[PDB]
Amino acid sequence: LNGTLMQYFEWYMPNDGQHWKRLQNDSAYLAEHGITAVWIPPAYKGTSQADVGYGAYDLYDLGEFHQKGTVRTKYGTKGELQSAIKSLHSRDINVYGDVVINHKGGADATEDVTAVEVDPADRNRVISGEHLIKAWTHFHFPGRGSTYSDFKWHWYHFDGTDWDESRKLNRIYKFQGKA
Amino acid sequence: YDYLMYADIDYDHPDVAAEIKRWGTWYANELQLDGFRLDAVKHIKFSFLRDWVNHVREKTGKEMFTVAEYWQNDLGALENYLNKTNFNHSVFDVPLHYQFHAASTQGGGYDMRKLLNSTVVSKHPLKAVTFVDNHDTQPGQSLESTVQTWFKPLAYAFILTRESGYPQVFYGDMYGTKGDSQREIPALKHKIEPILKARKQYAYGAQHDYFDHHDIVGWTREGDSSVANSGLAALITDGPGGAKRMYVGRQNAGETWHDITGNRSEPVVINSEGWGEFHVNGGSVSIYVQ
Repeated sequence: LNGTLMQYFEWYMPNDGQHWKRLQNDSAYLAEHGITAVWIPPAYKGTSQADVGYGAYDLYDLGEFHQKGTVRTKYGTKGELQSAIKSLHSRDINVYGDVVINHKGGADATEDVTAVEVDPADRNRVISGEHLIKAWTHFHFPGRGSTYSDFKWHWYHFDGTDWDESRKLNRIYKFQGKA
Repeated sequence: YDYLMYADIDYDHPDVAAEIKRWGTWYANELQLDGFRLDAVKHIKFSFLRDWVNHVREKTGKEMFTVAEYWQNDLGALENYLNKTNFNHSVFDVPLHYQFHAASTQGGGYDMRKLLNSTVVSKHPLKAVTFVDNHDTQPGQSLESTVQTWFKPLAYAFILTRESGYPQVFYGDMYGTKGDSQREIPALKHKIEPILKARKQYAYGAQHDYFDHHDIVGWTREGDSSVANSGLAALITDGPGGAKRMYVGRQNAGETWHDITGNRSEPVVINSEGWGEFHVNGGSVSIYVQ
């Protein structure tokens, strides 16, 4: 039969932690209407419970640890997600996870980093000399610790940011000192 | 403005590349995922993405279908990306979405014949994920460019009943969007279900395109022996309604077909030679099946 995919989320859905249950309940309908695959929204912890999922704070926290003031994500907990996926699988529907890896949001703390400013038009052309700024680049995941992964983030794992916390300035920064 | 405080991941850093590759496999295994949707690939190192997709499939031994969101209304940029990534994954057909949007906002003035060119599906049918609207194009979103509701079912018939492309149905279109503008997408569920049915049990066999008119365009599927009663004749119109004689395959001559969308009550009988004269109402869509 023809394969048909469905994006199973919308931007303004309610933050009631019931999305995974909704999907689990929707498996029969999806199957009878020919959906063979569903793309689910980012399942990992965002910068807050209400984050649609593109804030991307912790990739190993699929609504499992208490971080960002909540255990579950906007959509639900890891268990509900797992139950939903099992229903889909029992009906031969595939599940495509969203991968948000261009940035990280919601750093646990700032770090003093050396940066230069770049041209907003030509984001390469440096329009400033190096100077210390405070950037939200430290990720240690206090709620999770080292469960699943002990990797911690620091300014050098990044290229830059658009906010200097010290001066509270919005400029385009590129971390020096080998970032 | 919280996004201003996010940090851009550096993929030139060996540990970062090794870490994302490893997480990738963990994500896949923890959730038993069957594939991925790659976000914002335009700002990420192309070679890394190509390697990450290869890595994950290798470590899992699974097919791992992958579709990347390279948001560029330009076939040239998308094609380059496909080349730089070794065609190891598909991309969303951004150009096609933009034409759907253009057609819907020009009230019949659009040249429907244009739909056939400048799209990923036109060039790379096997590397295109076609969609009508998504969470960034819906009312009030960053890339807002919603396909007007009246045109919506025509856009769906296009991506769901044609042979090319891996079509994607949108949750917001099915159940409506819950934003707070006076332009929210309503639940078109009742209007897309018949089109989904057509794709499911009728969109099979050879295809015949009839994009020979500024407004009324259509296509057929001869059906295939493996699927019983398969075969269809789709007609969509930008402006004024009308009719078109279309070939559905001499194989189903003498059959009486009916508009599965119900927009038309009149049956169409296929002649001895496999031809039919199908009808469509203005600013409407008609999908005749047996």
